[PDB]
Amino acid sequence: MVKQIESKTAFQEALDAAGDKLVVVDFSATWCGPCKMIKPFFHSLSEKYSNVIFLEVDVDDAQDVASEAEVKATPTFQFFKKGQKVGEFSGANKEKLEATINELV
Repeated sequence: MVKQIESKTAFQEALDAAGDKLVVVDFSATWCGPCKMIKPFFHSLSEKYSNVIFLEVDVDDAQDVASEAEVKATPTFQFFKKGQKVGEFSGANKEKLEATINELV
């Protein structure tokens, strides 16, 4: 499924609510163009892998999560689990999402 994080509040509750399932967060500028251009891939796995939780954080609406996350290079994909960052990588490599997702799958 998917969950829009509007504030750090939903961020914490989203990780604890995820349970022990994989949790990949995507930090991109929804207002940007070439950045949101990689949404038919990451946000698209929602239909291919229904057993994966994808979080969509807007570095413009939730600047609180972007600041605490120290994300100064978008797009960025972080891998959280049980509420612990266990993997991360920045770059427009949508193909990498598969190799990485199959890592903690």
